[PDB]
Amino acid sequence: SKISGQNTGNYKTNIADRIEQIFETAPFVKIVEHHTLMTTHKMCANWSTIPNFRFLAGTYDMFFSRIEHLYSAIRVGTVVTAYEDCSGLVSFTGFIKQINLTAREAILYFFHKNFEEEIRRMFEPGQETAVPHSYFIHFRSLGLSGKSPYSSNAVGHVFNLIHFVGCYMGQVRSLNATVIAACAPHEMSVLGGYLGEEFF
RNA sequence: CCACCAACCCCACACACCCCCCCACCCCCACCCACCACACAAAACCCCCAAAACCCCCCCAACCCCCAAACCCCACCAACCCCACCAACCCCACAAACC
Repeated sequence: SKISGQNTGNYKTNIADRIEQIFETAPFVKIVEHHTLMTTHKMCANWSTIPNFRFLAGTYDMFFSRIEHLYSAIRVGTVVTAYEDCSGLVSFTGFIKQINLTAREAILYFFHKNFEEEIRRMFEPGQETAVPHSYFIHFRSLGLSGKSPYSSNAVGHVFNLIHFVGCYMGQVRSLNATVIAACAPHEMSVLGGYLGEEFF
């Protein structure tokens, strides 16, 4: 339900067939034959909106991350809950690692007024970003979340700069990320051009 | 592959004349959350038992050379334009003609 969107399809069926293979092979037993998962998804396409269902996937995902189990492969369904709605923050950490700079050093290269509100929003203290296993990685799936201040849209200026730099460096992930249109993409693309020129 | 007289735009009722228009309108934009057609982990050469590695090898050998006599896919003779009936020739001509 989460991966529902335009032009997917063959990708969604491939994920479904892979999911069926995991669960029809040991330690799992074949109970649904083939293509049943796709037909139930067609009737359960928006089931991701339902809060308790999302809450339960987040719960299972947290347990399987810390504790190895025989049926830990159930996590294939729940992997998406991890760091949900925090693409802005995750994009920032990867940008740091790809560029080979420290978080601080990178923000020095962010030469624009718009970034300030966003940098303050995403680095707000009190959130266990550094802790390896914490409620933070699944906070969006579980309660106490609201709208995530780490979503690509909330940190749009920074997100666009990161990925314009990535496109300059040819990273396929950035080429396929969806640009935040509201957050001044043209100016960001220019700054991204200079930064990418420096780092490529 | 000119020609019926005559007329000689495959012009022309009037009104007309964007294959414009009801209004509000006017991204084939927009629920939210989102936003790599990323992702279980472990891990990632569609690498790997060893012993090995010319899709090399019995030997004799090694022109898909050889009976011999031979060797133009030459030769009876007469010949030798895939010339020739003569009359002779524009696949010219009744006359009147000849977009």
